[PDB]
Amino acid sequence: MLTAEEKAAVTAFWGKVHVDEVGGEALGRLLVVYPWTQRFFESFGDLSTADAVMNNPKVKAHGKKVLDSFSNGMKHLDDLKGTFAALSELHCDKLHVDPENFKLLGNVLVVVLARHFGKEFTPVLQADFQKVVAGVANALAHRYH
Amino acid sequence: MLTAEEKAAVTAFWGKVHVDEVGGEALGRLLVVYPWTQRFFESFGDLSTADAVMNNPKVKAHGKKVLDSFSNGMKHLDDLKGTFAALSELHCDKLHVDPENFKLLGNVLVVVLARHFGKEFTPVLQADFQKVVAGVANALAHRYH
Amino acid sequence: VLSAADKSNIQAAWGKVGGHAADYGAEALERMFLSFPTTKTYFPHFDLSHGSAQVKGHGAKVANALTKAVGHLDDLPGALSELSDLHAHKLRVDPVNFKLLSHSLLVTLASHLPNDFTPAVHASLDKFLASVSTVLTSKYR
Amino acid sequence: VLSAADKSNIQAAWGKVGGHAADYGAEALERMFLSFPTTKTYFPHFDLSHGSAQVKGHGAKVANALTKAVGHLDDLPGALSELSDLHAHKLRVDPVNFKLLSHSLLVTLASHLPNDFTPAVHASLDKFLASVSTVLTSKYR
Ligand code: HEM
Ligand code: HEM
Ligand code: HEM
Ligand code: HEM
Repeated sequence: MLTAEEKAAVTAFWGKVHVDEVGGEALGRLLVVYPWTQRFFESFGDLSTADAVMNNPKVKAHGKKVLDSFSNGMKHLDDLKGTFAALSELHCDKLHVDPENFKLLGNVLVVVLARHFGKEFTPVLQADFQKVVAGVANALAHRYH
Repeated sequence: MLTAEEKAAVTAFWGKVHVDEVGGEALGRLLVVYPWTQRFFESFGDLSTADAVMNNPKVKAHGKKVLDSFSNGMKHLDDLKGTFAALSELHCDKLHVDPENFKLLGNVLVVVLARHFGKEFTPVLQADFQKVVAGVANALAHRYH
Repeated sequence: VLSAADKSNIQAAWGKVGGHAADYGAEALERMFLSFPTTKTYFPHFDLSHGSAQVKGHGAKVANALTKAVGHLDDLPGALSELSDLHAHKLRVDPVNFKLLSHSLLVTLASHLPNDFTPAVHASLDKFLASVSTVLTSKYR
Repeated sequence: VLSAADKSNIQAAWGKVGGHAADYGAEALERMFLSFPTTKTYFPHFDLSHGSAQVKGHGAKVANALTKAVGHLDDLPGALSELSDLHAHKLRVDPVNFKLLSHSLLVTLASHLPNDFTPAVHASLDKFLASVSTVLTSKYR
């Protein structure tokens, strides 16, 4: 639940983001830092080593698609539930991903953005993006409620 | 998410629960098993040991109220959010209780129901009440959303 | 770290299980599968209906590993050496599922042993299951 | 319980941090308070506005403790003895708030050490902070 101030600041920040560079890193770090997440990605091939995961072509393309869904979310901050309805069905009804991991990926994305944007990723702006990630993780988990 | 079938058995069973006893014990077990929860009850007097907590008259009086609210939720399984809106305000905006604790207290209530009713608190019935505690925990956490 | 202060509650409650370990293990598994459907997907080679001999037999294995853990409380990393690798490497069990099975186990024990399941013993069995779960998730590389 | 692999990743990262430790601790606290408003109720005696002297000073205290911890990775329970009592027994800090600060700390470190914050180093720092969190949440009533 962002204010109009927070919505404008976070949407302005997202437009600047080169998603291609960020997406694959975020999902790669997910597979590396929380290795149980690899359970859902066996069709993706080599996930043996950290460099295998970070440089895996399918990890990179999938990460970009993940960020594209954030980009859509960015346009519907007051209807994240509807925006992620089909994705909630996939993650909950078909994949049975425990919803704790929705927070984990959002959090990993925030860490990646900080690595890339440094002091420009200010405590306020990061706080704004945390409300976005909290909102997205909830909407994805809705099929569980 | 409670089906009509899930509603009716949960409702039939509930009539058996004395909520003087069950509410007091659940809130007491929350404070004993997860002692950080005691932060929120400075004013309740002595909470030093398992016996002092369980036999504390404020803990028993407050647990009665907690379970009175659950009894109210049980009457409104199709609208828990609206039912608990006042309690969400209080817990979230006034008291800033982390929502994870709402799940924890729900879980402890389930444990207490199992202890009190043994054989009758079947796997199927318990499964239904886990949907209810999930429902209550979410309704209470709504003001954070 | 599990505290030595907890050992007496643990060994006392778990001692009451006895010849029921396999029936209680099976019950706990069933309570897990019913309350928390996401857990079923780890077991697609199982029939998970009530009375299934797979849940019975598996419930026994879980219970029996807990029994061994209760007799090796000084060295749970060592006692659960092979289970650690299996759950964290081969099976890739999400850590949160250990909490869900742990809850299922406390529900089962509360139902069957209401007198032994005091507030203090409850707390000790919670720390015991949390320690067990830490060891079984400790080998993630 | 932490691996030698994790320990050397942690030691190298914090070594890079060096004399920036206190500044980064103050930063991590600000990011916690603004990202997670519930954590502010722990500090009602504080002016929590940007650049306040109390958040600055408390940031130095927290970083000092992490320097101490980084130096005792073989024995965190032993080294964080007084802080465990403070956080668990006296202050009754909710364990989820440790995850919240831990995340804030990682965001801060990533921000300042972008070249040295590899996936491997990220994972080791997460384990380190989870390990410290466990000790600080270990000695409740
Ligand atoms: C912030 C939370 C998340 C977001 C926004 C998100 C987004 C997405 C999107 C948009 C897709 C569809 C891509 C397509 O149509 O090709 C997808 C697919 C998928 N997601 Fe997620 N996801 C999240 C969390 C997770 C987590 C935590 C896991 C596993 C632990 C996971 C596992 C998967 C899998 C296995 C697929 C299908 C991949 C394939 O085979 O092509 N997701 N996700
Ligand atoms: C299922 C979850 C819960 C329910 C249904 C519930 C219900 C209630 C009720 C009925 C009251 C009394 C309000 C009134 O009538 O004036 C109350 C107040 C309160 N609640 Fe809860 N509660 C829940 C969870 C929690 C948790 C987990 C905590 C903290 C760990 C907490 C902390 C408090 C406190 C500190 C008060 C005010 C006590 C006082 O000083 O009088 N609640 N809640
Ligand atoms: C208290 C924690 C647990 C204990 C003591 C435990 C114990 C065991 C044991 C003794 C085995 C058999 C090992 C062998 O054949 O060598 C096993 C296998 C297995 N476990 Fe667990 N486990 C625990 C938690 C979990 C959880 C939470 C899950 C997932 C929800 C899980 C999923 C599995 C699966 C899928 C197998 C193999 C199934 C089969 O083919 O029979 N375990 N576990
Ligand atoms: C990385 C984990 C943490 C570390 C290393 C840490 C370290 C410290 C240190 C060194 C002190 C000062 C002790 C003294 O010199 O008397 C302190 C105090 C305190 N901490 Fe933490 N802490 C951590 C987590 C937390 C969390 C998550 C919270 C709550 C959100 C918290 C709340 C407090 C409070 C309220 C004080 C008292 C400050 C005062 O009264 O001035 N701590 N902590």
